[PDB]
Amino acid sequence: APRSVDWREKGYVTPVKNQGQCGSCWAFSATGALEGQMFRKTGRLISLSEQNLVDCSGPQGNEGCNGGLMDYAFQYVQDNGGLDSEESYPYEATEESCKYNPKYSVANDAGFVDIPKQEKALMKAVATVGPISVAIDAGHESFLFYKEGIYFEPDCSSEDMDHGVLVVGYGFESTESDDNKYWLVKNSWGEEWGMGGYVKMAKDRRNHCGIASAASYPTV
Amino acid sequence: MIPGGLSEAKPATPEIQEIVDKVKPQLEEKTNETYGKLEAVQYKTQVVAGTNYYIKVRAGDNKYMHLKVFKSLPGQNEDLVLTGYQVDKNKDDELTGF
Repeated sequence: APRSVDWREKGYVTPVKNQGQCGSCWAFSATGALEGQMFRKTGRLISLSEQNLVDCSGPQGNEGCNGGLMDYAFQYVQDNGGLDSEESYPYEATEESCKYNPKYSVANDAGFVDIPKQEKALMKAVATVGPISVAIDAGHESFLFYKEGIYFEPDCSSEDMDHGVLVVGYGFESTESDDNKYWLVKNSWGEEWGMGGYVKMAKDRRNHCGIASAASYPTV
Repeated sequence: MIPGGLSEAKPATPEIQEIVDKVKPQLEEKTNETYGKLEAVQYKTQVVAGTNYYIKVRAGDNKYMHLKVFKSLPGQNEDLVLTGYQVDKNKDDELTGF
């Protein structure tokens, strides 16, 4: 595959979405990973329901608009036996009652795989599996203002992550400082933020922002 | 900390008090009451598509409230919006998301 990977080119990724004011990044990261795994297994791209996750995955440990984990969402899809499409279960940006309807389930999983905490293992998973769910430290002012180039925040934490996003690929670009490698990351803050809603995060700089600390993907 | 979770509580800083002062006009409009000085005491933050601040404030007659304040992304000029609040809180009540 190397030296660059961008799953968007092969049709594995839906357009950028927007979580709004709800702490539901975890649900967007999970549907992003499921969308890519379902594409791999069916050849069809269908946008999945974050709201279904926000409303129904509390039993698995998620906290609606107050946070959650992508693994818990994968556990929910396994336990529930399905997840509704985005069209059938739209996003409201607030936690509501569970209204899952099996008639509109368009995806499913059997569980999930946690990637070892190494950027090398993460690279192998992105190249060989597809888009991967990851948690990152996005709590700095530099991240709010990100617009171009490779993001690097010296104060980034490798262990305390507060946001869930989706790695769709990786690559390189010549740079003034020779820190040239990045992870291609799909965010859920709308298309206007960042580079069309994406951020190139520093790659191979000691697990910058913890990108490799809590990476996983659903088993379909 | 989980993705989208609230941070741990920290004492209010002058920057948090400034955010409270800036949104007071919105609070008075929604509650239809005036508050005089709302003093920020403690706060949590939460990353969303932007940032939410959960701020415990002390009001008159020693009443407390928890304010939720959304700081918009740069594309929306970082506009501060009071998106929710909880009234009749106690001094020691935990700041929890809502």
